Amino acid sequence: YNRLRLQEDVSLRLQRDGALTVIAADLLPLALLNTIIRTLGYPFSNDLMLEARDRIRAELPDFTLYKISPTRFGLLLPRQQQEETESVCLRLLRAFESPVVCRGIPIKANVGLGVLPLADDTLDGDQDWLRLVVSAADDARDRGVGWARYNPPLDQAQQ
Repeated sequence: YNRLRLQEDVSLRLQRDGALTVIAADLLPLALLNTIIRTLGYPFSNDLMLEARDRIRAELPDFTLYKISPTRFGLLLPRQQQEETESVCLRLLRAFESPVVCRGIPIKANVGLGVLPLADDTLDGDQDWLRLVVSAADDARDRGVGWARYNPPLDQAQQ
């Protein structure tokens, strides 16, 4: 499933369940991916992301894995399993502690995890929320934390 499919499925689940959480797993900065492409070739970079995909699929078999960008994957956690958010993040962090090996070369991926709880009450499914979870994934990497939750100010005093 691609980016559009994720947006569509999120819209459908929100209307039906009222809430859900999206997790964005950013394997590496686009710039670093580009360094890999120039240094080892584009085919190598594709194999690397395919290997990353297989590892996530192996760790979370009961989860539908979406492809957001060339370096990002998305997971949709239904309202019923939002209580598993942190556990999923911890499992992904543990899974990527070891280098991803492709074509005999190990590549250490420092996965950035963005966490975005969405609510139907504010029509989140109709909004372009992708940018928010992606920014959160970058924020997790910048802060060096396990995962970063979308946490905007709730009022002017907090803004």
